[PDB]
Amino acid sequence: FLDGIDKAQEEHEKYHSNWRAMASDFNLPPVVAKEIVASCDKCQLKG
Amino acid sequence: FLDGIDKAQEEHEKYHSNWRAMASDFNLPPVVAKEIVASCDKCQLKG
Ligand SMILES: [Zn+2]
Ligand SMILES: [Zn+2]
Repeated sequence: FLDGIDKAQEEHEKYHSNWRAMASDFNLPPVVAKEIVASCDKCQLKG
Repeated sequence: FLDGIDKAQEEHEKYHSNWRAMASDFNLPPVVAKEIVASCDKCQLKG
């Protein structure tokens, strides 16, 4: 959980990619990829 | 991931408990419990 996300988290910061891209990059269920978006205030609160 | 969350998700709807309570209820890392909060618009956008 925290191990894969730590790597995927860096990819998110580099491009703010959507949870779908992160999910496919690490092949993790939407929950793990979507949780990273929830930690990103920029991608979470979008307006 | 989806199996435990499906059960934990119902507990969230019943009391909108914080991710800490859900994490302790199912002993899952903050990511899984915090992701459920992110799906709950009521607990996510709080003001
Ligand atoms: Zn972002
Ligand atoms: Zn809630």
